[PDB]
Amino acid sequence: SESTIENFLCRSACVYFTEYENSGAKRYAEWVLTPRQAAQLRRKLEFFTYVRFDLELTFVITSTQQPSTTQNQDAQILTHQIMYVPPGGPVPDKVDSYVWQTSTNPSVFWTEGNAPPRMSIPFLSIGNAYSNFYDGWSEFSRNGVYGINTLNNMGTLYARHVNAGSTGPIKSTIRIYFKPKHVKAWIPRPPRLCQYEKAKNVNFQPSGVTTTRQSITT
Amino acid sequence: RARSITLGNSTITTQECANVVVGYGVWPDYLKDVATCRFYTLDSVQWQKTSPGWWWKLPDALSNLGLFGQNMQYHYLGRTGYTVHVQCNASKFHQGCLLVVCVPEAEMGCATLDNTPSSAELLGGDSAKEFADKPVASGSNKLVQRVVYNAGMGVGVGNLTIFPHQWINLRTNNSATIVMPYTNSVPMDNMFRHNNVTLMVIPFVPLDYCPGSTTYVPITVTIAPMCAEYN
Amino acid sequence: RARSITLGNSTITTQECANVVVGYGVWPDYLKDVATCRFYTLDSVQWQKTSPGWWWKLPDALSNLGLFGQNMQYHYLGRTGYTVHVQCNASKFHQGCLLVVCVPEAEMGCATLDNTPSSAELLGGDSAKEFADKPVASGSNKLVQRVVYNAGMGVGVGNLTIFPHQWINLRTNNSATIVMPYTNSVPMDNMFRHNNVTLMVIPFVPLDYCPGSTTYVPITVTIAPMCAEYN
Amino acid sequence: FCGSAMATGKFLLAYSPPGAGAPTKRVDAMLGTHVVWDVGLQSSCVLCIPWGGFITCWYQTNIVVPADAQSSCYIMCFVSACNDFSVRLLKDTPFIS
Repeated sequence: SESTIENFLCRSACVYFTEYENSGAKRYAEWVLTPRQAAQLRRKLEFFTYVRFDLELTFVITSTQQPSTTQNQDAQILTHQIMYVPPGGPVPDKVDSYVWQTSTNPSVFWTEGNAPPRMSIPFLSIGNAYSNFYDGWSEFSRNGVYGINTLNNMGTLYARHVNAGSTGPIKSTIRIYFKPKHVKAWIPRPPRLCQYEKAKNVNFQPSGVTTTRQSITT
Repeated sequence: RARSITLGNSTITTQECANVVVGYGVWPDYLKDVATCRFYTLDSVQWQKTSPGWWWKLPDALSNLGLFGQNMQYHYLGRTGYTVHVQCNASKFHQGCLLVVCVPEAEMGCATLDNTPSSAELLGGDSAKEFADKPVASGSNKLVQRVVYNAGMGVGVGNLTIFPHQWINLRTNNSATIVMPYTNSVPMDNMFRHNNVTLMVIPFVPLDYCPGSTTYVPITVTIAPMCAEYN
Repeated sequence: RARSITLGNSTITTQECANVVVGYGVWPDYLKDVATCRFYTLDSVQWQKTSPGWWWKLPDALSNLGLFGQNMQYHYLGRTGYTVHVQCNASKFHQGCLLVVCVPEAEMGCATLDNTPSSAELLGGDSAKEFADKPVASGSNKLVQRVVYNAGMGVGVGNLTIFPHQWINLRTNNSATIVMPYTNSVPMDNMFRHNNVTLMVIPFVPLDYCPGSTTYVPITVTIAPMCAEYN
Repeated sequence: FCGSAMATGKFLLAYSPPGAGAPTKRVDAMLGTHVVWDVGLQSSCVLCIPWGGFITCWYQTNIVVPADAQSSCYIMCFVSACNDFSVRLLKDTPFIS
C-alpha cells in the first residue's frame, strides 16, 4: 500500500545548485534539465527501463549582500526571471540578449519575499516513453555516441536578475526541485551495484558482489 | 520422448515437456514477411571447465543470415519477436548449471571511464562474444568491461533473474525456451542502428567431469523470429 | 483523354480506347510470387529513316531486372504470362507504320548453313537486337541471319500476322497492347534455358518527315508479367 | 544411429533442390531445407523428398560420451518409395552379362 511506484518516485528532490550576481563575471544561470545529476534520484529511476512522467519544477531563490566598499547603498526589491527553453528553443548567448523576450519560452517573473515560484512541464518526448537505458547509436548511419538517444531531451532552464537592486553587489542562489508526477514504469531491471562515475554514461569500475565475512559457517 | 517442430523448411527436435517461459505474459503479435519465420540455428560453443560466459545480440546475430539479413537491409525500421532455444547436450556423468536470460536494452560499460566502447568490440556478428573472469585494464582503449560477476552492465550478476530467464541444471534439465515480446519505447526502430534484446548465458556452477569424458559440452542456440513486420 | 494504370509501384499513362488484342482468346491464369507483377519499362530505341527492325526475347529481356531476375535465378522451372505495351510518340507531321507481333518459339536461322548460331549473337540482354536489310555473309561465323524480309525464321515477312499482332499507323494509331498466354508443350520450363516468346517490331512503311522535325521517333516498350508461378 | 546409449550429439541433414549444387559450408546448408537431428532423444530420422538434388549431413556438435563408452559410432541409411510411385516403358536391365 506504500511501496507503489507512485509513493516510491514522487518525492521532491533538489537537483541543482548555482549562483548568479547582479553585477559580475557570472550574471545568469543555465542547466539542461536532466534527472542524471542527482545520484539519489538517478539510482531510483534506474530500476526500470522505460519511464514516463510529468514534472513540477519549484525553485528557491535567495539573495545575500556582498563584501563591497561602496557607501550609501539603498536596496530596492529584486525581481528574478526564469526562462524555460523548450527542446530546439533559442538559448540566450548573453544576459541582456534579445532571446529573453521570445513569447515561446514561458518565463515566470518573481519578486523577492513571496511564495517560491513553481511551474509544471508535461511529457515532451516525441517517443512514447523516456528510455533510461539505450543500447544503440543516436546517429542513424552510426559514427555517433553510444547510448545517447535524443528522445529523452527535456529542455534547458535560464535565470537572471531583471533589475539590479542597489549600487552595491548582490549574489543570488537558486535550488531547482524535481517532482515526477503521474509516474509509469516498464521492464524492471536490477539495482546498480557499483558507484556512479560519469553522469554522461554507464561506465563503471568493477566492484565486489558484497561485504565479506570470516567463515561460511559464521 | 522427443518431438519435432517445423517452421518453413527447418525442423527442431525437443522433448515433450519443454517448459516454455513466456516473456511477460504476452505472446508476440503484429503491430495493430512470413517468409522470415524459420529456425536460424547459430553455431555451437564448447563449454569448458573455465569458460566464463557468452552473449549474443539477437538483431545482429541474424544480420548475415539469408532472408532476415536481406530484409533488415533495404527496409527502414520494423519490429520482431523472438523464440530463443538453448540446447545443451551432456552426459549423465557431467555436472553443472547455466543461467539463460534475455536482457532488453542491455547497455554495456567501457573499460576506460572517459569514453564509450567501439562497435566491433561490443557486437559479435555470426559468433558469440564472451566474458572474462579478471577485470579489463583501464588504459586508452575503447574496450568493453567483460567482467562476469558484473555482467558488463554494471550490476551484481546474482540478481540478473529479474529479466525473463531459465536455469539449465545438467542434473535434471537439458534445455531452455524463452519467448520474448517486442520491447521498445518507439513503435518501430531501425534494427541495424539499435539492438533491443541481448541473450546472456552464464555458467554459475562450473562444469566438472571425471578423466576420460568429453572435454567440452557443446551448447547450441536457435533463434526463430516471430511476427516480423517492416515498413 | 488519358488514363493511369497501376501495378505494384509503377504507373503507365495510356488512352481511354486502348484496343487490347488478347492472345488467343485466353487471359493468363495460374496453373491449375505476386511481388513480381510490375511494369518493367525497358529502354527506348530511336526509330530512324533507315532502321530495319528490332526484336526482344521476353524472358531474357527481364533477366537482369530486379525481382524477376532474382526469382528466375534460384527457382527451377516456372511459367509466366505477359502484357507487352509498345508506345510510339510522334508528331502529326510524321508518317509511318509498325508491325508489333509476339512470335512464340521463334527459332532463328544461322548465316552459315553448316552450324547453329551463338547465344550472345541470338539473345540481346537489356538491349534490343536489330535486323538488317542486306543478307548476312556466309563464312565460318556463328552469326544469326538478320534479313528483315525473312525475319530470320526463314518465312516471308508479309504473312507474319498469323501470330497475335497489332499495327501502329502514325496517321491514326499511337500504341499497341498485346496480352500473351503461357504457350509451351511442357507445363513448366526453365526460363533461362528456353525462351517461349519473341517480341518483333518491323517498320513496313518507312518513317518520313520534312526537314526541321525531330530526326527520330522514340519507341518505348513496357513488359508486365501476369500470373507468374514457380516451383 | 547405431551408437552407445550414452552417446549424444546433433546433426544437420540438408537437402539442396535440383538446380543448386551441393553446399560447401555448414551455414549454406542450414539456409536451405534442413532437419536438426538430435541422437540423444530420437534414434531414427525420416526424410521425405519431393521431385537431381543432393543430400548432405554435417556435425552440428561432436559426440559426447561419459567414460567407459566408445566415441566412434556408425550410421545406417535405408531408402524406400513413398506416396505416389509410377513406372512406364519396360526395358532390359543393364546388369546382365
